[PDB]
Parts: sequence; structure tokens; C-alpha cells
Amino acid sequence: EPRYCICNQVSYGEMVGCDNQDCPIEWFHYGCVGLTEAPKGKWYCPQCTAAMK
Ligand SMILES: [Ca+2]
Ligand SMILES: [Zn+2]
Ligand SMILES: [Zn+2]
Repeated sequence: EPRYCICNQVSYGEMVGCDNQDCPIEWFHYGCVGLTEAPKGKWYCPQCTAAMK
């Protein structure tokens, strides 16, 4: 029921959480952010990565 990610679709498949506390979206599908495997440490989504540089 809740929609997640930049794509605004329900949770499906492998999901990753952005570790920036102010991330507006928080939860993303792996594919929508270019991942194939679980991050081995903290992970920041592309939008938060752009905001942190
Ligand atoms: Ca949304
Ligand atoms: Zn998505
Ligand atoms: Zn984020």
C-alpha cells in the first residue's frame, strides 16, 4: 500500500534505505538506484549524494 522510492511504487524486491536522516524518500528499490547487492556500509541515495557534495 505505501509507495516508496523515486518511482512511487510499492515495496518489491530488494529495498535499500538512505542513511541521510533528512532524505525525503528514505526507501528505494535497488534497480531504481543502480544497485545489485546490499551496500557494505552506510548508503546515500543519488539525490542525497548530490546534496552532500
Ligand atoms: Ca512519494
Ligand atoms: Zn523505485
Ligand atoms: Zn536520500
